[PDB]
Amino acid sequence: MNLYTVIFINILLSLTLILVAFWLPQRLPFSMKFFLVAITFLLFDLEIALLLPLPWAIQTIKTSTMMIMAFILVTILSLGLAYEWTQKGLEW
Amino acid sequence: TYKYVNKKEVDMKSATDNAARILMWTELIRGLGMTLSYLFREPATINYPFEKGPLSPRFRGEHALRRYPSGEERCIACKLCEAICPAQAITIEAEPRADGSRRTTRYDIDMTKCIYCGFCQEACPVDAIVEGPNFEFSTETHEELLYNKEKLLNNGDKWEAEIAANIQADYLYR
Amino acid sequence: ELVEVLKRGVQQVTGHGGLRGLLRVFFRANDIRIGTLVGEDKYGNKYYEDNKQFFGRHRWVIYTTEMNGKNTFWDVDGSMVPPEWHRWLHCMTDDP
Amino acid sequence: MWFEILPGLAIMGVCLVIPGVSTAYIHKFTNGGKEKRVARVQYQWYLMERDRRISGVNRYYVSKGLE
Amino acid sequence: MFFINILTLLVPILIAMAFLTLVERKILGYMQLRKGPNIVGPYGILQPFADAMKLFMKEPMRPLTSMSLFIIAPTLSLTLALSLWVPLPMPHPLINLNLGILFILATSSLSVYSILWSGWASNSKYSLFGALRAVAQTISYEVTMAIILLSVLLMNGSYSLQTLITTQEHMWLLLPAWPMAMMWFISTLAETNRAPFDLTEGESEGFNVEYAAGPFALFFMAEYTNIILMNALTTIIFLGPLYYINLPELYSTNFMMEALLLSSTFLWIRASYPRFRYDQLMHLLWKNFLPLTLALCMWHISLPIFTAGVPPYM
Amino acid sequence: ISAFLKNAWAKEPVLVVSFSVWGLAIIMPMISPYTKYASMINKATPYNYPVPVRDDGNMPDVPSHPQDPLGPSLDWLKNL
Amino acid sequence: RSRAEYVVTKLDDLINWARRSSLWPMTFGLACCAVEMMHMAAPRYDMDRFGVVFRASPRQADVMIVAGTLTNKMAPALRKVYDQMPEPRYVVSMGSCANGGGYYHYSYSVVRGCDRIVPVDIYVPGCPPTAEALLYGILQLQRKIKREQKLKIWYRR
Amino acid sequence: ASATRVIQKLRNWASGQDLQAKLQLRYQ
Amino acid sequence: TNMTLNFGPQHPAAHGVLRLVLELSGEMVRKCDPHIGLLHRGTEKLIEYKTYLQALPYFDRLDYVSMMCNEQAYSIAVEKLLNIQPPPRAQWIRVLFGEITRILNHIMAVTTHALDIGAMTPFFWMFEEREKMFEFYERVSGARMHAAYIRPGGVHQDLPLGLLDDIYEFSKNFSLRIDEVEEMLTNNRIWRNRTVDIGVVTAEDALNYGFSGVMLRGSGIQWDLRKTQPYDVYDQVEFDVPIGSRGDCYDRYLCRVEEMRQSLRIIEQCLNKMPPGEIKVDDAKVSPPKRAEMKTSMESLIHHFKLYTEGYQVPPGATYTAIEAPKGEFGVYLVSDGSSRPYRCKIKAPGFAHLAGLDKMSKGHMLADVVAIIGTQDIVFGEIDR
Ligand SMILES: CCCCCCCCCCCCCCCCCC(=O)OC[C@H](COP(=O)(O)OCCN)OC(=O)CCCCCCCCCCCCCCCCC
Ligand SMILES: COC1=C(OC)C(=O)C(CC=C(C)C)=C(C)C1=O
Ligand code: SF4
Ligand code: SF4
Repeated sequence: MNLYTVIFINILLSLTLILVAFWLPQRLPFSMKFFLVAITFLLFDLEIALLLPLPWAIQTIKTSTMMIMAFILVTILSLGLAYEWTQKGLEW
Repeated sequence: TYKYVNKKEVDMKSATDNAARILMWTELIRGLGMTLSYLFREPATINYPFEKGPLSPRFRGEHALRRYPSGEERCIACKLCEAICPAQAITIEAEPRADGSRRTTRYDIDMTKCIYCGFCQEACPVDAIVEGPNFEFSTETHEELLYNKEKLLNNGDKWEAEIAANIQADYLYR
Repeated sequence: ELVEVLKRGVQQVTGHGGLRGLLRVFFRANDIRIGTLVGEDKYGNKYYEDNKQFFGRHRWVIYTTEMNGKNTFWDVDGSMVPPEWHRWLHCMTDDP
Repeated sequence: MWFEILPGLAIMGVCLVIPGVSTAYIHKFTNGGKEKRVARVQYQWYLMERDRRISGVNRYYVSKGLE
Repeated sequence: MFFINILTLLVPILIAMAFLTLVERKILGYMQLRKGPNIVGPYGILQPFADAMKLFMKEPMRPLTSMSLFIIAPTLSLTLALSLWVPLPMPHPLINLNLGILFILATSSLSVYSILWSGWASNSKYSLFGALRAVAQTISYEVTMAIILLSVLLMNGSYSLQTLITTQEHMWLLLPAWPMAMMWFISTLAETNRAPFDLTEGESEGFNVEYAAGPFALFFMAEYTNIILMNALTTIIFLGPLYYINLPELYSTNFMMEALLLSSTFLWIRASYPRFRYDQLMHLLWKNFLPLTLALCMWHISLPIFTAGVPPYM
Repeated sequence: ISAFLKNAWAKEPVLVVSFSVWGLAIIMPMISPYTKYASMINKATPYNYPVPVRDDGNMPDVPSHPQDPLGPSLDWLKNL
Repeated sequence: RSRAEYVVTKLDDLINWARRSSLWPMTFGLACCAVEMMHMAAPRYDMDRFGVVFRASPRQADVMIVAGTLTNKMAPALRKVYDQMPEPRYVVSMGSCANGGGYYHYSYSVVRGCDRIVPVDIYVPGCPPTAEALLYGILQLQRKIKREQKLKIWYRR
Repeated sequence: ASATRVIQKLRNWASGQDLQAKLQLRYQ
Repeated sequence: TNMTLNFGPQHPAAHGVLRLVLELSGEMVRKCDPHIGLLHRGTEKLIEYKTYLQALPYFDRLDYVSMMCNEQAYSIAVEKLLNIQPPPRAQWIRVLFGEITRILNHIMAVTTHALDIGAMTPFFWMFEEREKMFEFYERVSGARMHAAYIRPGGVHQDLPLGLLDDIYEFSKNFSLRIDEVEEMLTNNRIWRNRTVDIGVVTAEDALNYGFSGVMLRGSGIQWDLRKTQPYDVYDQVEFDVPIGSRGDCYDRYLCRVEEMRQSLRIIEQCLNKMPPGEIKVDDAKVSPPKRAEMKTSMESLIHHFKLYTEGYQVPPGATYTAIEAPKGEFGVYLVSDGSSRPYRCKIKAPGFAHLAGLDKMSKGHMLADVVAIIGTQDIVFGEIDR
C-alpha cells in the first residue's frame, strides 16, 4: 500500500507528461551472436538466481557445504564461459 | 629527410608497469586530468552583441557605393566592375546624365549571387564600389538582399566615415 | 588571494550603480564587469574598454533603451551600434 | 571562470538534501517524536502491535514503569 | 503526511534532474573553453525549464508505427527511474523494503524493454538496429552489475540498503572491495548509456530517432534521473556517507556531496573519452570484467568464512 | 613457463588476476585460524527459543538461572 | 489584469520565450559554410551560450541551417529532412550558395537557392557568411519568433 | 589568466605542463 | 541485400553529402558503394566561361578546409603556362600561408575525426586555435576563409605591417595545443582500439588505387611532392616527412599530428627568413598595376583596364601541376588556347581516389568502422564532387 501510493503517483506523473505532450501542441537476423549473447545472458541470469540466496545461506550452520557448493557453481559456470571463449563464441 | 611516427624486454618491472596500466586505467586518468585543467582556464567566448570578434581594415563585408566629398557619386559607369565580377552579380546600364557627365541609371548588386570576392573593390578605377565593413545585413525576405543603386548609395552614406578610414589604412598596401 | 578574488566580485556588483542598476546589466548581458567609459554616442549607447581582459572581450558596448524609439532594452541588436563606433568595437582601429 | 557552474549545482544539491532531510523528519513527526520503528522480522511487528494494543491506538505512545 | 513525503523525494529530484542537464552543459563547456548557457535567465538557471517548454509544445509526430509500444516506452522509462528512488536510503528511506537491492536490480532490468519497445515501435531501420545492440549491452552489463552487488551483499549480510549504513560506520566499502567499485562505476556508466559506453543514439542519427517533443522528454528525463540514481547507489553501497543517529542530515549532506561529485565524474568522463565500439564494449564485459567479477565473487564468499567475519543477518 | 606468466601479466592482465583470486579463495578457507569459527559463531547465534528439558536428575544442564557456570559458553566469541 | 486579451498575450510571450531561448539547430553541412558554422559552435563564438545546441537530429531540431550549395541531387533530400521535423520549424539559409545560387548560380546541377525547395525565414549573406554574421542571423530569428503572436490570433479568430 | 596561484597549480598539476607560458587568452 | 542501408547525407558523420549505400549482414559491412555528386556544382565547366583571374575564387571553394593551398596549385599552373614565376617574397608568403593552411586542415581532420568517433573536446580545443589562424587570413586577405590572396602571379597584397609577429606568437604556443590533444587521444586506451588495425592499406595497393597522400605515406611509401618535386620555395626550407609503418587509422593519424608539428618547423623558418621585395610579378602583362600607378600613368591604366576586363591571354599549351595539398596531391590539368579564358581545367582531387578506396579498405568491418575510415581520408566533398 504505502508503496502502491507512491507507484501510482509515479505512473500518474508520467502519463500526465505524455498526455500533455500530445494535447498541448494543438529485417535481417544476421547476428545469431545477438541471439547467442542473449542465450548466455539467461544461463548467467539463472545462475545469479541460484547465487541470490547466498546472503541467507551464509548463516547456515554447515558453512563447509555452503562454500563447497557455491564454489562449485561459480566454477562450473565460469568454465561454461571458458568454452564460450574457446570456440568462435563470445567473439561476435 | 623522413621520420618514423610509430616504428617499433619483458621484465616484471616492465610487465608489472604495463599490467597496472591496463588494470587501474592509468592513462585514462591522465586524460581526465587534462580536461579538469582547462575547466580552470578562462573561457575564450565573447558576449556577441556586447563584444565583437575583431575584423581588420581589408574585411570585405557588405557592398557600398561611395561619393566624392562634394557629393557627386564616384561611379562613372566604366562597367568593368561588372566585367570582373566572377558571379555575374553586378548589373549596370548607363546613359549620359543631363549634366553631360557619365553616370549609371541602374546599378544592381545581387548579394545572394555575390560571393564577396572583393575584386570589384580592386577593379574600380575611381574606387566607387568598396567592400564595406558591415557583415550584419541578414534579411527576412530574399528580395531585400537584391540591392539597387539607392540602397548601395545609402549604404555608402551610412558607412562612409569608416569606409574612408579603412581605405585610408590599406591604400599604401594596394 | 581568493579573498581579493571576492573583493573584486563585490566591487563589480557595486560598480553598476545600485542593486537595480546591476540587475539591469545582469539581465540584458548576463556578464558583470567594470571598465572605463570610452564614449557615449548620440544614439543611446555606452562603450567601455578594459586593457586587462583578453583580446576578444576587452572592448564591449552596453546598448541603451530606445536608440531610435524601438523599445531596444530587451531586443538588443548588433546593427544598433553606429558606423563611426563600429570599427572601434571590432578592433578595426585602436583610436576611439 | 569556472565560478559559474556552481549556481546550477547549488540548485541540484539543495534539491538532493531536501529529500533526505524531509523523509527523515516527516517520520519523526508522524511517529510521535521517535524514529519510525522498522518491522523487518515478525517479532519486531509483534512488539510493535503489542505496543499498539498496549495503549491508545498508536505505537509511538509508550506506557512506562508508571502503568 | 506520507503524501507530502512523496512530493518531497519526487519534485525535489525532478528539479535537481533539470539542474543536472544545466551543470552538464556548463562543466562540459568550460572543459572545452566555452562559457556554456548563461544568457537565458541568470547564469543559465532558467535554461532547463526553457527547452522543456519548447519540447512539449513542438508536435509529437506519430510516424505514418505502433501507437502504444510508442507511448508505453517513455512512460515506462520515467516511471521505473523515478520509482527506483522510492527505496533509496538517504538518511532513512521512504518505503523501507527488506529485499531493497533486489528491488533496485529488478526495476533497472525492466528499463531495457522501453529501449526494445521504442525500437520496434519506430518501424525504421536505424531504430531497430540501435535497439538490438542497445538491449544487448544493457543486459550484458546487467550480468556483471548483479554479480558485483551479490559480492557486496555477502559482506553486508542482507539485501536491504538500510543495513549498509550500519556496515559502513567505521570505513567505506571502497577500501575493501575497491576492485569492484571501479567495476560498479564502469557498469553504472554502461547502464545509463552515458559516454564511454554510449553507442546507441550516438552521432549516428537509436531509440529517440523517431522520438520528438513529449516522448523525447520523458525518456530524456528518465536517463538523467537515472544518471543520478545510479551515482547515488554508488554513494550508499561503496562510498558510505558518515551517519550520526542524533543528526540524520549530515548523512544526507555528505550523500549530497558524494552524489554530486560522482555525478560530476560521468559528465567529466563523457567529454574526456571517445566512444567504444559495439563489440569493444561487450569484449570488455564478457572478457575483461566477467572473469574478474566471478572470481572476486568467490573471494567474497571466502573472505567472510575463513576471516570468521560472516556478516550478521538483520 | 615464466613467459607464460610474464607476457600474460603484461598483456591479458585480467585473467591472471582473475584466476589468482579464484584460487586464493579456494585456499584461504582451507588454511586459516578462523575458518572454524564461522560455523560456530553462526551456530551460536540464538534465533529460536531454547526449550528446557525436564530434570529427571543427574544432569549437567544448567538448572535455574542460566547464569549457572554449567553449559555452553561464547567467551570464544567474546574476546574473539 | 484579467481581460483575456492581456492574459493571452502574456501566455504567448512565454511560449515565444521558450522556443526562442532554446533553438536546436541541425546542419546539413552542404559545402563549406559548414566550416563557418562549426566555428560558431566553437569557443570564440559559443552557440550553446545562446541556447542553440551544437548538434541535433531532424526529429528534435527546431531550425535547419542550410549551409552550402543545394545541388539538384541533394534537393530531394533537403526537402525530406525539412518535412521530417516538428510542427514549429524554421529554416536559416546560410551562404550566397544557398541564399541564391552563388558562384554556382548558372550551373546545371545547382538549385538557384534553397527557398525554391524549403521556405526560408532568415537569409544570412556572405560567401563564407562570417560566424558572427550567422550568429547575428540566429539572433534575428530569435527576434522573429519573439514577435510571433499565435494564441492572440487564435483568440481573435 | 587571473589564476590566483592555486587554480594555476591545480591546472599545472592536472595538465602536467605549464599552460601559463602558452595561455589561451591572447594579450597585448 | 544484407539489410542494405544508405549512410545519411545529413548524418553528422560524413561531410554532409555522403550517401553510402551499405549492405550489412547485421553489424558487418559486406559492401560499400559510396555515391557522389551530392555536391557536384559544375566547377570544371563554369571555369571554361570565366577568365583566369575570375576562376581563381573557384579553387578556394574546391576544397575550402584547405582554402589557399588549392589556389597555389592554380597559381603555379597559370604561372607555368605563362613561363612567369612569382617574386621571392611572394614565394615565401605562399609557403607561409601554405603551411598555416596545412595546420588548419589537420586540425579539421583530426578533431572532426574524433567528433564522429565520439571525442568532442579536442574539436573545441583546436577550433579556438583555428579561429586565431583564420584571423591571419582575414588580416592578410580580407576574408576569414575563401581569401583569393594567392593569385596567378604572386600574392595580391603584401602582409599587413605586423602580421609576421603574430604568426609567431601563435606558432610559439600552438605546439602545446597539439600536445594537449595528444594527452587526450594519442594514447587513449580507447582511441587506439577504434583506430588501430582499421582500414590497413598495403603499400602496393595504395599506389595502385592512386591514394597519393598521407594515405600512401602512412603505409610507409616515402613520397612528399614537396620534397620530391619542390614547388615555390619549399626547397629552401628543411622539414621531415612523417612516414608511417603498420599503416592503419591510428598510424596515419599520428602522421597528420606529425605534419602539424613539421609545418610549425616550416612556418618558423619562413618568419625567420622572408625576403624584402615585391609580392607580385612586375609584368603588368600578367599582374595588375599598382593603384597609384594606374591613376598617374597611361600605360598602367591601359594595362589595368585590359587585365580586369579581358585577361592574361595565356599562351596556348597544357600542364598538369601538382602540389602537396594537406589532403594529398592536388593537381590542375589546365589546357589553354591562346584565349584569356581557359579551355579545360580538370581538378585532380586527393579524395576522388581516397573515397574509391573505401570499398577496398572497409571490408568485413562494422558500421562504426566505416565512420572511422571516412575520417581517415579527410574527405571534403567539394574536391570529390567538383
Ligand atoms: C588479497 C587481495 C584479493 C583481491 C586482489 C585484487 C587485485 C588487485 C585488483 C585487480 C583488479 C583491478 C582493476 C579492476 C577494474 C579494472 C578491470 C579491467 O581490466 O578493466 C577493463 C578495461 C581494460 O582495458 P583494455 O585495454 O580494453 O583491456 C586490456 C585487456 N584486454 O579497462 C577499461 O576499458 C576501462 C574503461 C573505463 C571508461 C571510463 C573510465 C572512467 C575513469 C574514471 C573513473 C574511475 C573509477 C572511479 C570509481 C569511483 C568510486 C566508485
Ligand atoms: C564539413 O562536413 C560536415 C561535417 O562533417 C565533417 C559535420 O559533421 C557537420 C555538422 C556540424 C555541426 C556544426 C553540427 C557539418 C556542418 C558538415 O558540413
Ligand atoms: S568600376 Fe567603380 S566606377 Fe566603374 S562602374 Fe564599377 S563601380 Fe562605377
Ligand atoms: S556560399 Fe561561399 S561558402 Fe557558402 S558554400 Fe557557396 S561558396 Fe562555399
